Amino acid sequence: HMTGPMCLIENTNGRLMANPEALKILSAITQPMVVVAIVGLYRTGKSYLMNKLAGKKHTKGIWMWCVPHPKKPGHILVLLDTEGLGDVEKGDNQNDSWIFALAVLLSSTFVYNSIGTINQQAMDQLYYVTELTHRIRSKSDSADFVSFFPDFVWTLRDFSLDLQPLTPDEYLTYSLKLKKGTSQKDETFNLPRLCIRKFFPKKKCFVFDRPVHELDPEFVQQVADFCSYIFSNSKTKTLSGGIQVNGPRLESLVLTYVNAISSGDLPCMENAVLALAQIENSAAVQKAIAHYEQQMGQKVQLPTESLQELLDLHRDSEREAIEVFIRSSFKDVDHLFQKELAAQLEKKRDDFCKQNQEASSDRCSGLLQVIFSPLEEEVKAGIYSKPGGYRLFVQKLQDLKKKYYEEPRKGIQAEEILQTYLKSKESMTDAILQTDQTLTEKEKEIEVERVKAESAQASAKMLHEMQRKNEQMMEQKERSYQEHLKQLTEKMENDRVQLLKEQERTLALKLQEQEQLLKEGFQKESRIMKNEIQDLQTKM
Repeated sequence: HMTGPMCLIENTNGRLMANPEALKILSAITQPMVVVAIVGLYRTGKSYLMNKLAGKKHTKGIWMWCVPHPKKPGHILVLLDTEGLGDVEKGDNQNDSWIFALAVLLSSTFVYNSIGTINQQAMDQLYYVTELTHRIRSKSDSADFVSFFPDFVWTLRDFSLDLQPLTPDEYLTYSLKLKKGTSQKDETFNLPRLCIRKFFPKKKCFVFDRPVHELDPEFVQQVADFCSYIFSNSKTKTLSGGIQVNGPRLESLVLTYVNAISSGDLPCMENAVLALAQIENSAAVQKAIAHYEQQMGQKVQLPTESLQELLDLHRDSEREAIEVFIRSSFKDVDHLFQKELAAQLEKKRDDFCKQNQEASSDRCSGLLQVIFSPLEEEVKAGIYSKPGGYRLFVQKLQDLKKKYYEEPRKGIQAEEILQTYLKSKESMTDAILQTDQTLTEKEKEIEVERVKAESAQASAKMLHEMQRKNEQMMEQKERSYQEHLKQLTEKMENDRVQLLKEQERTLALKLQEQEQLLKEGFQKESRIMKNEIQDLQTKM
């Protein structure tokens, strides 16, 4: 696997470049990923935390380190590390805010590292958080941030304070309290705190003692308690609709967000999802058609006994093909991909019906030759050109028709093939009749009429069967149309339920924060969040 971290998004002299070698690696990782970003200056020694998380034991931008997840089988742990952030203020530091924002968009958990305590200097260095509303777009809207942002973790290295009397989380909570008053310096003080409190769904704080002065036990145990928390609490990275992010999906997100920035636009979460949808829905149609071809290829043997047998085989294969498509697609705006699939499946049906007709014709035409050729040679030899020859011919003929009808699985063309054959021999048959000197004129007159009636009956049947087939085709067409709608409607219902669950989650989180601000007496901010809550509830 990966021997060590690799640069994923390079940041050099003002341009952001997705490393093709890193993407290639991502494109091959099919398993779902838990993505943890480790952010901060080099001096923070966050590099140690990264090695511990990777289970282990310069070019700027975002480095990645993919390893199997230690506690989640079938999942990959993706560590994202910021290199050079705030470390080149006298050099090429023009992309620092973009790097911070990208770490937020790509992760499940966002670990921010700093040294000492949370003081004025600590907050100023975290100014990037106040630029998120200007560097990230939710809809194709910072109020939606909490619905997709990673959980926030603040690690304090070499914690100098001595804190229950005061736990780390309580320390962080107090550190995030706002200042009353409307002075400029106050708004400056409150901005980053408001951003942290309103943008991230969960917050967690960890403090660490100095490593040395082996390493001091307390430190080793704090790092262990940290890694354990991440291994057990960090969630699989997901996008709207509960889409779980794996390698190809992460690759897509990186390209979309980086291309957006390099194009002078803002990285947009909804756009990233729509881009992924174009790729995966196209693939879903292919997978569905492939499944259809496979099933029909193993279950269909032309000619079929009847048309209904063919239509029923197509009906089952089509139902399964649609299930495959529905399961593998998402955000099929205007249902364009499904409409394409429907068109392709209808063409498949028509082709199979044409082939079925051709196969039946071949089979019957062959049996016709095998069964009736002898009689044809007897007639030519003049075996029936004798007294009473007509009645021996008619009986022989009837016996052969019976044999023909007894042949198995002749297909839908059985009747048409035989009648067309008999029609062509009608003249030859009449000759034998009119030539048989043992029959009275009246008897011949009767025979001619019988054959005439028998023929009209036949044409009658074929006409009916032709109308019947047209009805069966129009029927199956309606069934297919209704089957596509049935499965789509079910999927949309499941999507509706999933979205509601997501919105209820967001609502509960916003209510908790909103009420806190209220109790803390921050009327203005509380009302602002009340407005955010109202917009959400209307949409719900």
